[PDB]
Amino acid sequence: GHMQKTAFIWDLDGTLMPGAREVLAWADESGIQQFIYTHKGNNAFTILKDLGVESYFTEILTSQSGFVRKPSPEAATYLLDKYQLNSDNTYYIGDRTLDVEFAQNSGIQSINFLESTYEGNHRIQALADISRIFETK
Repeated sequence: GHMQKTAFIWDLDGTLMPGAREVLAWADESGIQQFIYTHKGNNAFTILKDLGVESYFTEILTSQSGFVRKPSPEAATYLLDKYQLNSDNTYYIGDRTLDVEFAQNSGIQSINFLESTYEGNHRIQALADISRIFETK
């Protein structure tokens, strides 16, 4: 509960997703702004519609976006000014070391299943640890 201006970011590469509709629903009512970025095309929107979860993400960037390759802080600096968000209160949801290289560059946080030696990266073991993070100081 409560939840300040906080933002969430997903991908469409493996991270409809048996276990995610929990966290999606929690985050949605919590007034977090979810987003996506992936290399996948304008079909991302259509797949999201198909699966019934399109509205669970404020904006879904795609190959259309044209933004730089990882590390690409460009794409997060967009996401901030889109709705006046805070990098330090945006929590990406990754699986990789690379999912923390760009995080550092942007000055944004990550919630990733492995440590990557960064003061903004939270280790986890399942998607349901996301809700715990905001529930234990």
